[PDB]
Amino acid sequence: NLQCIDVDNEDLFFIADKNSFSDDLSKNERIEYNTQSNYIENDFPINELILDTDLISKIELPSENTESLTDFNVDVPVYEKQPAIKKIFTDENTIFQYLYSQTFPLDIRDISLTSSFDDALLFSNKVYSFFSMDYIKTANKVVEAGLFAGWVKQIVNDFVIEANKSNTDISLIVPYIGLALNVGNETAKGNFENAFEIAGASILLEFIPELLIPVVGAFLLESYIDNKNKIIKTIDNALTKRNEKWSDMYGLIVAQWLSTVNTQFYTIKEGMYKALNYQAQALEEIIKYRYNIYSEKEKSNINIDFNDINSKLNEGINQAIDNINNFINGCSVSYLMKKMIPLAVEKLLDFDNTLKKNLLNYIDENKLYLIGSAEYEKSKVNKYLKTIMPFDLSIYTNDTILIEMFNKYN
Amino acid sequence: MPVTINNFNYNDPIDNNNIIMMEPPFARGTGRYYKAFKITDRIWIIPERYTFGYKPEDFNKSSGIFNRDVCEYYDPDYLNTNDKKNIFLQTMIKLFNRIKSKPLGEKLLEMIINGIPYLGDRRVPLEEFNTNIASVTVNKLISNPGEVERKKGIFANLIIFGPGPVLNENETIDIGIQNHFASREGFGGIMQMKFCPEYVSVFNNVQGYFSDPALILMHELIHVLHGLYGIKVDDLPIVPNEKKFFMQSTDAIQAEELYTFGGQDPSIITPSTDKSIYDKVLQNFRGIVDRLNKVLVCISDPNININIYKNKFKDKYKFVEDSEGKYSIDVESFDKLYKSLMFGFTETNIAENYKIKTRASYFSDSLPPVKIKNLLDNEIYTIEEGFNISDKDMEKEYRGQNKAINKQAYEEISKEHLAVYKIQMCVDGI
Ligand SMILES: [Zn+2]
Repeated sequence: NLQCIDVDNEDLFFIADKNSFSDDLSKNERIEYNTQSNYIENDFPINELILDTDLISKIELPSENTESLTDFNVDVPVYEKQPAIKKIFTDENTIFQYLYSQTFPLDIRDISLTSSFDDALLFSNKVYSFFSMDYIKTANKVVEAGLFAGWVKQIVNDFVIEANKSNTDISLIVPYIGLALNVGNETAKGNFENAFEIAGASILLEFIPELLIPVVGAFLLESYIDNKNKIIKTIDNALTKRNEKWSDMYGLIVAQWLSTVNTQFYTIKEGMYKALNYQAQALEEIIKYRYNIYSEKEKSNINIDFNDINSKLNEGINQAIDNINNFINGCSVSYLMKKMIPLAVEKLLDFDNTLKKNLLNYIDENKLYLIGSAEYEKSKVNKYLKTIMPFDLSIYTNDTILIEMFNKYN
Repeated sequence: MPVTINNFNYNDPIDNNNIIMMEPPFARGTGRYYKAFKITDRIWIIPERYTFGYKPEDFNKSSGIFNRDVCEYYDPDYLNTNDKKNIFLQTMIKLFNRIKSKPLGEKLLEMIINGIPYLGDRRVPLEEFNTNIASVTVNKLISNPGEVERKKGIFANLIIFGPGPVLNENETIDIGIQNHFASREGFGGIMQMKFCPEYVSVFNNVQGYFSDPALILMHELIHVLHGLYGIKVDDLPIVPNEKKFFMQSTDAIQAEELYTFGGQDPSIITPSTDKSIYDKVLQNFRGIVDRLNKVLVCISDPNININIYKNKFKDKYKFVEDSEGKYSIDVESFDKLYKSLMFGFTETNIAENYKIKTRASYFSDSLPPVKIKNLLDNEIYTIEEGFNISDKDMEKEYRGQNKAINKQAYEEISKEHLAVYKIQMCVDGI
């Protein structure tokens, strides 16, 4: 028999392909005396749009009546269905298999939590839990009718304490995310805090993608015989265009970060949400089973406040999710600032050197028409390319909590 | 002028003015006429199922799906009778009244009404206007039922149909002729929409909630706006990696779809691609401006005044005229217009302005759709406040859209009629 776990396509990782991102930065650029920079801000103030007269219709709409249509030439799209099931084969035990181990069929009544993942996959009456074994055994203990209320109050109280485990080196860390999901590389195996202290956010990623960082193409400056002004302007225009390329490169990294790394961390955040629920669902069915063991006499004696339990469990997860969001967001920005931006800066500094050589050589070829001011422009070029455009994430995301994470970095 | 929404019933007689028998662009002149209702100038409602490109049997829930990204809900008996088609019309009228109830939405509408398609195509000689193409003209029947076929042409901007096989999959389609799209080349063309107001999307901000149908409609109207301006251009798309088992499968995602959503998503489109689109859009407009300076005659219709339409297109694309009559592009006017159309009118910007909660990103997880109990019931949904009605204590923190709080506004949907694309992950052993 086949052992198949079912997962919705939507609950997989979205990772943008390498072919999604333009290579245009690699193209050459002509630099002329009247060349100017092009920035397209992906933003427009909504308050101006309402008041802007240049967008109100100033000519009356013509009558709709016209001659009949006789040329019915048109392309009509054809829609056919494709199967809603796709079969795949893997020996891996990633998020999906680790989340499935936290579920149970409807038929099963008597279930017990376990720390062994393999035993949770095999037996349909064992459910995997990622909290401390101290919690797990307390959730498996049968008590007396009078001691039952002392058990429920405590076990739901224990659920809250287990979910808010956070120690430690920047920001806060949740040590049970690895056990909960086994995402990326052998995350459940070994210590999580140790493995993180070595590699950081990289080990949580299911797929490390190859970054597209094009070599910025050469600038081709045009010469102007005996025109000092046009020569100086061209050098200026080349220097301002240099800033355009830095900005463009930064955009390219961000676009790859959001559609490639930040999406993975979104899934991991959603993965943890499901895990925490499955744990509360497993605890609920356990209490249900123990309750039914009793007789009508024993049950009537002790009135359990179920209204408080659902309130405690929902809040318990809510506190935990806030801690998990905090940690995962910090991870997503960590990977941007440490594993992505510095690699682009490196290539942009290479672009600077290639441009410096270009410009000085250009000044060299025009030293005659520049009279005795060639050394003056030399140091101007030298001074200017010493200052770089710093990266600012606020250009790419408005009114966000991710900017707070970014402003923490040096 | 001030936008006027019309009132009418489905039962109302055909007057060949606001209520007509229309032969839609995809009917191909095969004599399939539909009862059409003019909601505003240049915008028409056909309260019938969108059957173009679908098979009669495709309207039933099958072991397959159309698109792998949607929880697909099927219901063949939606809009099957006159009473039901009428509910559709009044709901559409109510949603349109919600849209024009704020200045931003009113501008969106008047942009759409006045953004008439160019009277031509890429195949039309520059010196000419031509109305006799499916992206410009649509036929109405003026004959009494069962008589010698007599037809008349009308100009239209948007034609709204009811949904196709999948109710919760609202799409805005443009018209292609010989593998070329006027609404992608600066010309613009008649736009069509398959829309459903009852069955809305659901989301949940991790850092759930049901969607306001007026926003869903405005989202689609932005696509319409781009199409009518001929700026829904194709450029390098975001394509998902599919080489590994844990990777989500989806169709190519165009920048235009990410601009339309707005917010943080335009950042997934690189400045390089941003500039490529901008340049293409400008290069299309340069073609249009050249056409207007050269257009002399209209062959298909002798009653078309050339000067009237030259002035109207000038006002559409915001061209500048000198003292001699020559048109040109003022770079600043174009830049302001481009950015307004691409980055001004966005689902995110609109949601902020309309106090409606929406999903955080385009790549957010989608959940099973919900049926809205009654949109015509002003205790549930209003023109001024949507679901978040303050006199029901639903305005604060989007309470009116919250599934936990406003349980009476929505009904959950049966799993039997939902088609979700699933991945079967097998161990590879035994
Ligand atoms: Zn869309």
